[PDB]
Amino acid sequence: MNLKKYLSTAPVVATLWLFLTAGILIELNRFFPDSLFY
Amino acid sequence: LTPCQQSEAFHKREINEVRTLENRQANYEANSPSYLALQSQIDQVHKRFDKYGTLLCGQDGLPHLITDGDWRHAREFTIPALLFLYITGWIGWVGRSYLKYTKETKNPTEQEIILDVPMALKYMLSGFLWPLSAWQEYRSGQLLAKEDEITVS
Amino acid sequence: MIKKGSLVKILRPESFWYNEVGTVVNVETSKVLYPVLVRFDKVNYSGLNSTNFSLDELVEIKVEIKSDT
Amino acid sequence: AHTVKIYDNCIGCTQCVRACPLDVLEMVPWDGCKAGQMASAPRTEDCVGCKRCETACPTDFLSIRVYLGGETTRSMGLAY
Amino acid sequence: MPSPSFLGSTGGWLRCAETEEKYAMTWSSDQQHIFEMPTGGAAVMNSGDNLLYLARKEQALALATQLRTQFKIQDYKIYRIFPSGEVQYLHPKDGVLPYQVNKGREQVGRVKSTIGKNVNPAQV
Ligand SMILES: CC1=C(/C=C/C(C)=C/C=C/C(C)=C\C=C\C=C(C)\C=C\C=C(C)\C=C\C2=C(C)CCCC2(C)C)C(C)(C)CCC1
Ligand code: SF4
Ligand code: SF4
Repeated sequence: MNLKKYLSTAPVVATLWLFLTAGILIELNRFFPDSLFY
Repeated sequence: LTPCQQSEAFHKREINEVRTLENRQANYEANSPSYLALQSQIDQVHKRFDKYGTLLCGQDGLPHLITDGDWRHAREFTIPALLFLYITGWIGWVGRSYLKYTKETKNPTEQEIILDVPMALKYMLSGFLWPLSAWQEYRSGQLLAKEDEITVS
Repeated sequence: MIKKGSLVKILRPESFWYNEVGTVVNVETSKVLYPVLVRFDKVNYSGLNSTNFSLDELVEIKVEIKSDT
Repeated sequence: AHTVKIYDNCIGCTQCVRACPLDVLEMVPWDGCKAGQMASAPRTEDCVGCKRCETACPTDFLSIRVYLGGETTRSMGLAY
Repeated sequence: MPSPSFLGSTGGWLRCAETEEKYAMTWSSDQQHIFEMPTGGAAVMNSGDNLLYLARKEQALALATQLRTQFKIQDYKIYRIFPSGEVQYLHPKDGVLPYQVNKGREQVGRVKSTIGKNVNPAQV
């Protein structure tokens, strides 16, 4: 119960979302290169 | 300034960079598994040069580009690497703004900035089509503000 | 003369809080120059909540009575 | 030395002489306030101007002003 | 008058203290106690009034503020002038300054707006 309130704090939510944003980019530069088509 | 597939002064940099990497490459035995990955790394190096050659690039080997809006180079500025920043950043910004609209009500304002129910963060996905709807709501923001600002006296 | 608890707009000759919406804490008939204390949500740098204000200040904010459905 | 000027925002909660180090201000009976006190500074010759009353001053814009003026031995707080 | 004894020098035998005005405080001290000077270590407080020398005015008022918090005692501070003029500047009303008094007056008081207007219509 209260563990979700601690999970809903600003630092925990911030680190969780920043982990998502950073991991997506680590996987992006590891998988396909940007195709980019004129 | 000529493109690098015709610029003889760019391919020489590819040869020179691989030459500097080759001395580090040959000191170790290629048959070892911990250094078999260097050939895959130089494969990444090789697979990187061919795409940039298509973009106009400096004769010196320093590959330049275009931001004037020229349709032949919209890929380096205008369309992809630019518009997505605007959308993605503002998809976050207007989502934050919608959260700012729901930042009042009875439950304490400090509680609704920091200790927010996770459901609002899950609703963030609402903004698929920000543009004009966000323009309406920002009009209403300036409107309902009714020029209520600080003194500056 | 207006009843206590009205939504206020600050028009003090010195504090240009251009219509910062707030409510009247209480109304005093003691008749001084800066009597009215109001709940000022914009916590100033001093840190307090309610300060004294003039008789000018607020006139009205609802502006409507019967046409306000 | 320093020039002490009292605004008309006074509530008379005695915050001056409570905060004030060497008692520059002074509470005086007044007929235009809620509590009935007003701050007055007769010993302005001894004022140092440390500006600790503006902290305890309640009003939105402070009620006790002390504009920076000249500096003498009484206003420098030096022991020599 | 019997005064607390203090060691460490520093405060005494200063030429500036001799040529400049000095402050003299006192306190009832109904019981033997031990206190601290605002500029010194620790010293024992004797019975009866105790007269000391102070070189600053803030030093003369902080000690009174510190004494009032201990026990409930009326404080007296007298401020002397350079030659030999001895005037009662602390409690000239003999009523505590934060508390209300009957002897009321106004010194250097401008009753104007709050943004500014520094001109004074009347000094007295
Ligand atoms: C283009 C690109 C991209 C994208 C990216 C992004 C999207 C990013 C972002 C991000 C975000 C979204 C955010 C960020 C941020 C940061 C910050 C936010 C910070 C900071 C700081 C500062 C600088 C400060 C300031 C200030 C304030 C706060 C106020 C007062 C004043 C001062 C100054 C102090 C990708 C990779 C995809 C691809 C390629 C490239
Ligand atoms: S600081 Fe101002 S409001 Fe407070 S007691 Fe002194 S004069 Fe009155
Ligand atoms: S100017 Fe300084 S010493 Fe004088 S009353 Fe204000 S805070 Fe006290």
